[PDB]
Amino acid sequence: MREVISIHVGQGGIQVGNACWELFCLEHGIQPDGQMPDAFNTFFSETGAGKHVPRAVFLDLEPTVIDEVRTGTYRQLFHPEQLISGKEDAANNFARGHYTIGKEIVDLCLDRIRKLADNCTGLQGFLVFNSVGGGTGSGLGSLLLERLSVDYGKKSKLGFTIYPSPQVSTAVVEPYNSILSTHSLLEHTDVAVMLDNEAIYDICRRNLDIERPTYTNLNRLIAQVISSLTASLRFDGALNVDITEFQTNLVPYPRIHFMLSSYAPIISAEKAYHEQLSVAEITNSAFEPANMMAKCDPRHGKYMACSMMYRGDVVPKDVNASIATIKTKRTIQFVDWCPTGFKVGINYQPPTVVPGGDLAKVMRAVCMISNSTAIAEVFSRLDHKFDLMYAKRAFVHWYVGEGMEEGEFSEAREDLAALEKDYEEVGIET
Amino acid sequence: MREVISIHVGQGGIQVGNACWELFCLEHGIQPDGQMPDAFNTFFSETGAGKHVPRAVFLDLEPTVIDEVRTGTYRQLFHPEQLISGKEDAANNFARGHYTIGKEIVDLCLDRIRKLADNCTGLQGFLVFNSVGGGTGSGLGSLLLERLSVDYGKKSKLGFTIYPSPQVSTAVVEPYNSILSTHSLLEHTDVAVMLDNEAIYDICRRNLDIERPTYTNLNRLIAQVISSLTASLRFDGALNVDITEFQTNLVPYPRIHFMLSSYAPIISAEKAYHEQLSVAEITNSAFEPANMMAKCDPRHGKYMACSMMYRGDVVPKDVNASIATIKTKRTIQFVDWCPTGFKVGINYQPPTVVPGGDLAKVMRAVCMISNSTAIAEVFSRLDHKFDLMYAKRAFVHWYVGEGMEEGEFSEAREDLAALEKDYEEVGIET
Amino acid sequence: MREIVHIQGGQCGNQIGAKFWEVISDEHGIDPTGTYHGDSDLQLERINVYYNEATGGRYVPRAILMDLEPGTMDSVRAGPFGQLFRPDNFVFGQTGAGNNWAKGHYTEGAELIDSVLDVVRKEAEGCDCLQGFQITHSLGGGTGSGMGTLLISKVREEYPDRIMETFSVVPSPKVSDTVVEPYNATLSVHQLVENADECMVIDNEALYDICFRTLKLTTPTYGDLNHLVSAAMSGVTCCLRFPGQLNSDLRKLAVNLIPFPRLHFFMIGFAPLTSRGSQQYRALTVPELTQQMFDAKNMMCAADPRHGRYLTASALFRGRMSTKEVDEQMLNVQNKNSSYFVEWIPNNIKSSICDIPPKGLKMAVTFVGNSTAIQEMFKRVAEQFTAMFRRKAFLHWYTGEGMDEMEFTEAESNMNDLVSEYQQYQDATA
Amino acid sequence: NKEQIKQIKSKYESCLTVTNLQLSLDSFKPEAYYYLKIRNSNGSHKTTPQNGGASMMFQGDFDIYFRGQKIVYIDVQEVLKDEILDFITADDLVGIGTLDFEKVDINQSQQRAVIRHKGKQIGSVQCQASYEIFQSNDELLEQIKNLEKKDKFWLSPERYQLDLKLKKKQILDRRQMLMKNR
Ligand SMILES: Nc1nc2c(ncn2[C@@H]2O[C@H](COP(=O)(O)OP(=O)(O)OP(=O)(O)O)[C@@H](O)[C@H]2O)c(=O)[nH]1
Ligand SMILES: Nc1nc2c(ncn2[C@@H]2O[C@H](COP(=O)(O)OP(=O)(O)OP(=O)(O)O)[C@@H](O)[C@H]2O)c(=O)[nH]1
Ligand SMILES: Nc1nc2c(ncn2[C@@H]2O[C@H](COP(=O)(O)OP(=O)(O)O)[C@@H](O)[C@H]2O)c(=O)[nH]1
Ligand SMILES: [Mg+2]
Ligand SMILES: [Mg+2]
Repeated sequence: MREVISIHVGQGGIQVGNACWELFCLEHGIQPDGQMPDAFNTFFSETGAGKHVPRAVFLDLEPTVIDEVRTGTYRQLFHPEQLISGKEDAANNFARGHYTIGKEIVDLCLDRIRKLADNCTGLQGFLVFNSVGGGTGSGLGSLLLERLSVDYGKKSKLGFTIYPSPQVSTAVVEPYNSILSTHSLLEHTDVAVMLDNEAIYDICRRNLDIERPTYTNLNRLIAQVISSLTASLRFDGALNVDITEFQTNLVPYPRIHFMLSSYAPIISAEKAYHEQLSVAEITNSAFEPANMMAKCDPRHGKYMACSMMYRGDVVPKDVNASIATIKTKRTIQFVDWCPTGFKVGINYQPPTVVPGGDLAKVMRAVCMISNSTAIAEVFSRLDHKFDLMYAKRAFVHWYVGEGMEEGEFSEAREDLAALEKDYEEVGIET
Repeated sequence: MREVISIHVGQGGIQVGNACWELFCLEHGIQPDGQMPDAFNTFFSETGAGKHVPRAVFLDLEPTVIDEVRTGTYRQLFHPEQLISGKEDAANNFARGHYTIGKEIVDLCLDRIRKLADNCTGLQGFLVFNSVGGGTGSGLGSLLLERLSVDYGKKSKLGFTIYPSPQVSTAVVEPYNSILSTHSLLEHTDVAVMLDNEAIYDICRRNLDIERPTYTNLNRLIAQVISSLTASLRFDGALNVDITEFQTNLVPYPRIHFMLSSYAPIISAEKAYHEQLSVAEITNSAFEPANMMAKCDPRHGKYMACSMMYRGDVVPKDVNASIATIKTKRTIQFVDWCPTGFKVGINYQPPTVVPGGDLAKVMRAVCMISNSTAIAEVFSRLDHKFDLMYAKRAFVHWYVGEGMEEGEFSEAREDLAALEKDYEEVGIET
Repeated sequence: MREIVHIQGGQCGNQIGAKFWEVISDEHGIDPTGTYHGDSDLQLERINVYYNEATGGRYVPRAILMDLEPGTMDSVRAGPFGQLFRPDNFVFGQTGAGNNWAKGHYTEGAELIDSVLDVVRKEAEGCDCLQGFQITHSLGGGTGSGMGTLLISKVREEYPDRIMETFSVVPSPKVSDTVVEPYNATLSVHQLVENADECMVIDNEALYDICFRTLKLTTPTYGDLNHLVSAAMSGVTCCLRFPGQLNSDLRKLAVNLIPFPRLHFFMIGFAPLTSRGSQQYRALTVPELTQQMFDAKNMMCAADPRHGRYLTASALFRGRMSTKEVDEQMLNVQNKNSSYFVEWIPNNIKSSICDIPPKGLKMAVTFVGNSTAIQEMFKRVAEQFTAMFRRKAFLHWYTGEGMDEMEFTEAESNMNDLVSEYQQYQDATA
Repeated sequence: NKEQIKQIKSKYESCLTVTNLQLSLDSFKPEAYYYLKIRNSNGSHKTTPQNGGASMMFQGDFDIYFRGQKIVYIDVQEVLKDEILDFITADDLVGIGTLDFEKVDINQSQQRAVIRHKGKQIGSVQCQASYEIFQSNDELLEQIKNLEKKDKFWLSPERYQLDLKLKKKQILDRRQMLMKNR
C-alpha cells in the first residue's frame, strides 16, 4: 500500500529511465514481456491476470527516443499511451519548452498523472529525471513541477538533475537554461541531487578500469543509486527509512536542499573477490572525495547532515564502530550547530547484478546522500559562465523571440546571488 | 409480455437501423435467416414454428437503400411488406415530405403500425430514428409523430435524432429543416437524444485510433448505446429501470427533454487487456467532457439530472463509492434545486461484441443519459445560422412552392427563442 | 487478577514486543498456535495476567499494536509467534510521520488515536481487576515519541489511580541513526515526566557494549538486544505470576523506589550473563549474582553509576534460595560502598524472592535502581538540542504543522529544571 | 462581473491593485519612449509608452493576482517609436524593480521599487498599491469582442477573418521591433 511515480522527460531522462527499468524488472523477477514466469507494488500495478505495468511516464518532444523504446524488447511492457511524444523539438531553447510547444503537451501529461494517481492508495511521492542542459528537459521539468506543486500541494517530489561539468560541455548555451531551471526548481522541488557527468567518468576510469565509457555505463550506476535509495520501501530491514523521513533529517532550511551523492563499492569481478569488502573499508571509500558522484570537493566546505544507506548482511554495531572512526578523522569536519549528523539505514537485500554489465555481485554496499556547504562552487562557476555572455547579451535573441521577457534573466541571477549568500551565512560558526 | 416498436425513416435512420439489427440478432442468438439453430419477446415475435420477425418498420421515399436491404443477407428476416418504399425523393426539402409526397405514404405506415400494435399486449413505447438534416427524414418523422400523438395518446415515444455538427455539414440548407423539425418534435416527443456526427468522429479518432472512419463505425456505437439502454427490459438485473420510469427522473419540466449521452469504455483489443477497467475509472471516463456523444461542453452549464446504466459484474457499493467521488469534484456542479441527481441501474449481462467490428469484449460498461443546461449552445448556433439566410429570404422559394405558408418559418424561430429563454430561466439559482 | 495490558507503538516498540511476547510464551509453554503444551501446574494458574481466553481453548495476548505506517506490523505477523496477536488490535495509518514529532502528535496522530483508544478502552473496561499498563516505545522516532506520549496523557486522564509503566529508548550521541533525534527526544521528555508513573531508560550503546564485553559474541544484531530487553522486562513481573517468599507487585516497587513524584527514571540490568565458552566454568551462587548485579558495565544504560549516589535500589531474585544469605549480601554490598549511597535515607535497598527461575537457568536477578547518575544523559541531550536550536536548524518542518518555538523554549526550560532538581538531592546532607 | 469575480477568487488567493506609477531614472534619453512591464508568475501588464523626462507618470489600474509567491517585477523598457507608422521598432530592457509584498506595510498606500541594471541602482518606481485577500491593434480586438457579444457561436466566419488580420499585424509589429533593435 505504498507507491511512487517516476517522471522521465528529455533524452537524458528517458535514457536513464530505461537504465533504471531494466534493473527494477530484473530485481523483481519480471520478464521483459511483463509476465512473471508482494514487493512489486511500490513500482508496479497488477492488471488482474498476468502482466505488470510500470508506474512511469515518458515525455519528449522529439520522437526518435520514444520510437526506439516502442520497438525494442520492452515494447510490451509500457502502456502504449503513456509514452507521450511531440513532433517538434525545443532545440536546446528553454523558452520554447516553457512557453511555445510545451504548453500544448503538458495537459496530456497532467491527465496521465491523474489517471496514474487515482490508482495508488498510499502515494509516497514523485520522482523526476531530467538533464538540465537542454531545452525540452529543463523547460518541461519546470512546467510540470510548477503544475504539480499546485495540483497536489504537500506531496513530496524528488529531482535527479544532471548539471553540466565544470569544463566539459556538449552544448554552448547550456548555462542559460541551467540557471533558469535552477531558478524554477529552487522554490518548487523538495530534494535535488547532483549528477554531473565528469565525476562519474572519473569513477568509471579509476575503479571500473574502462577507458572508453558510453552513456549506458553512467546510467547503470545512476540506476543502482536509485535502487539503493528506494530499497527500504520494498524489502524487510532492521532500520527502515521512508521518503517522507528526509526533509526532517537532511534539510536544515527550506532553501537548502541541494546535496551530492556517492556509492561504494564500485569494483569489477576480475579483482573483487581478492579483498574482503568489510563494512569499514566500504564506508571509508564512500567518504573519499574522489568518489563523489558530483565533481565537487567536500574538503572545501563543512558537512551539514549525512544520510547513508546500507544493504546486505551488515550488522548495526559494525556501522557504529565505523561512524566513530569517521568522526575521529581530522580531515572531515561538521558544522558547529550539528553535534550528530548521521542517519543510518540498514537493509537485508543485497544489490542485484545486471548481466553483461560492469559491476560484480557483492554482499555489502553503501549509498550516502550528504548535504554539504561546499556545493556553492558549482553555483559560482555557472554564474561566472553566465555573466560572461550575458554582459554582451549574446544568444538572447533566440529567447526573446520565443515569448520570454527581457527581465527574466536578471531575477534568476538575483536568486543565485541570494542562494550563494545564504550558503555563506549558514556555514559560519556561532 | 413487454414490447417496443422501433421506427426507421430516412437514409440515416435505415442505416442505423441495420446497425442495431445486426447487434440484436447477434445478442439473442438468432441467425441472419431468422432461425434459431424467453428474452427475445421485447424486440421479436414468435411465428408459431421457426423464424422470428422484428418489431420494426423501415420507411423511405427513395428506393435505393430499401432495395439494398432486400437483397443483402437479411432479406429473409424482415416481413416483405413492412419495408415501405416510395418512388420520388423529397430531395432535402422539408415541405415536400410534410405536405406533398409524405401524405400519400403515411397511411400505409399507420396501417402497419396498427397491425404491429394489435399483436403486442404489454407495449412499453415507441422508438424512432431519423437524421434531422434531410427532407424525407425530418418531414415524415414530424408527420408520423403528429399522427401517433393523437392515435395512441399517452404512449411514450423516444427520438434518437442526429443534429448537424457545429461547423461540419454535408448539405447547405439543413438549418432550415432542422429548425422546423425541432419545432415539430418539441411539443410531440417525450425524449430526444443528441447525436451529431463530429463528436463521434472525435471519439473514434481518439479512442478507437481509426483515422479513416465511415458511417458504419458511427452506427455501431449508436447501436451499442441503444442496446445498453434497452438491456434492462430483457435481462435479469439487481436494479432494473423501465422506459416509463424516465419522465419522472430526467425531465424536470414538460418543455425540457433534450439531453446528451456518453458511453464508456471505448477501447480496442490491442490495448484493452493491459488495464483493469475498474468501475471507478470507467465512470470517470464517462463524465469526461471530451467523451460526450454530442459536441457540447458540459463545463459551460449546470447538470439537472443524470441517469446512467451499468452492465456486467458491477457491485452497487462500488457504484456508490464512485458517485461520491464525482459529487466531490469541483469541476462538475449540479443545479441548486436538485440535491441528488443520479439514477443508477445495474444489469448482469455484459455487452456483446460484433465480429469484425471495432470494440473489444469487456466485462464492465457504463452508459449515461444526462440532462444539462449547457445544451442551449447548439440551439443558439443553429438559430444564428438560420437567421443569416432568412434575413435575405434565400432558398425560401423552394419551400413556398411546395404548399407551405410564408409565416411558418417565423413561429419556429419564436419557439426556439422561447426554448432558449426557458433554459436560461431554469438555470438560475433561487 | 491484578493483570496488565500491553500497548506498543512505533517500529522499535513493535520489535521489542515481538521478542517480549515470544519470551513470555516460551516461559508459559504456549505454542505459536496458541495451544498450551507446558509441563508444570504453576504454568497455568496465573495465565490471566497477560493472556485472554477464547473459544476452542486457545490463548490470545491482550496486546495493542499501533503505528503510522503498515510495514512493521505487516512484517511482525509473518515472524514466529506472530499469529497470536488478534487481527482486530492492529491499527495503522496510510501516511506515516517521517520522524517528525509534530506530525505524529498534532496533525496525523490526533485523528488516528481515536480508533486505538477505542480498543484500549475495550480491553481495560473488561478485565477482572486492573493493575495497570506497560508501554514500549522509542524516543528517537517521530511517530512513536509523539503518538505514544499523547496516548500516555489520554490514558492518565481517564485512569488516574492505575499505575503506568514506560520502557523508553533514548537516542545516545554515540550511535546516532537520525539527525533530528534531539528535537523529538527533548519534546518527549517534557511530556513523559508529567504523566508516567514509572520510566525505564534503555540505550542501544549500552546494549552493544554489554554484548561485546560480557557475552563476547562476534556479531551482535537487533535480535540479541531485543532478547536482553525482553528478559529484563519479564524479570520485573515474575513474582506477580508465580509464588514466592516475598511477593512484590509493581505498586509495591513504586512505593519503595520513588521518593518524590518527579524522580521516577530508573536504569536496569540483568544477571547472570556469561559467554557460551565460559558457561561451564562459572558456578551460580548468590555472591556471584550480586557482584555482577552492581557491576557498572552491566547497567542497560551508558550512564556511569559510580559518578553519583543511589537514592534507592531494588533486586528481584529468582529461583529457590535462602533469604538469610540474600539479606546479608545486600547488607555487605551496602557497607562496602557507603560512599555511593545517600546517607539521609538508611536501608535503601529492596529485595524480593521468587521460587520459579527462568527456563534453563537456576538463578536470576533483575536490578532496578534509582540513581543520581542519570543526569548525564539529559545533560548531553540538552547540549545537542541547544547546539542545534540556536541556529533554528530543521525548525521549519516542525513549525509548518501548527507548532511554535515557545513550546521548544518551555520544553528546554522544564528539562533543565528537571536536571537541576534531580541533582539537588545529590548534594543534600543531613 | 459577479461570476468573473467568483472565478478569479476561486483560482487566486489574493489581488494587488497597483496605481499611479512614477518612474525616476538617473539618466533618461530625451528622444526615447519608456514603458513599464509589471509581471508576476501568473502574467504581465504593460503601460502605454511615454516620452523620457526627469519623472514619468504612468496612469492605469493594474490588478495582479497571486497563487503563492507575492513578488512583482517592474521591468523598465526603452522603446524606439517610428513617429510615421505609430509602431514599436525595438524594445530594450533598461532595468528591473522588485516589489516583495510580504514586506509591504498594509497601512502604507505608497510603495517604492528600486530599479537595478547588472546589480547597480539606476532609479526607482513609486506606486500606489491596495491589497485584497480572497486600424489599431486595439480597434481589431474591440471588433472581435463586439462580435463575441453578438454571436451565440464561438466561430463566425467574420471573427475568423478578424483573428487572421490581428495575427498578421502582430507578426508585422514584431518584425518592425526586431528591425529597430538591429
Ligand atoms: N548522464 C547523462 N547525461 C546525458 C545523457 N544524454 C544527454 N545528457 C546530457 O543532457 C544535456 C543536453 O540535454 P539532452 O538530454 O541531451 O536533450 P534534452 O534534455 O532532450 O533537450 P533538447 O536538446 O531540447 O532535446 C547534455 O549536456 C548532456 O550532458 C545521458 O545519456 N546520460
Ligand atoms: N450518423 C449518421 N448520419 C447520417 C448518416 N447518413 C446520413 N446522415 C446525416 O443525414 C443528413 C441528411 O439526411 P439523410 O439521412 O442523409 O437523407 P434523408 O434523411 O433520407 O433525407 P433526403 O435527402 O430527402 O433523402 C446528413 O447531414 C448526414 O449528416 C449515417 O449513416 N450516419
Ligand atoms: N533494540 C532495537 N532497537 C531498534 C530496532 N530497530 C530500530 N531500533 C532503534 O530505533 C531507532 C529509530 O526509531 P524509529 O524506527 O524511527 O521509530 P519510529 O519513528 O516510531 O518508527 C534507532 O535509533 C534504532 O536504534 C530493533 O529491532 N531493536
Ligand atoms: Mg532531445
Ligand atoms: Mg435520401
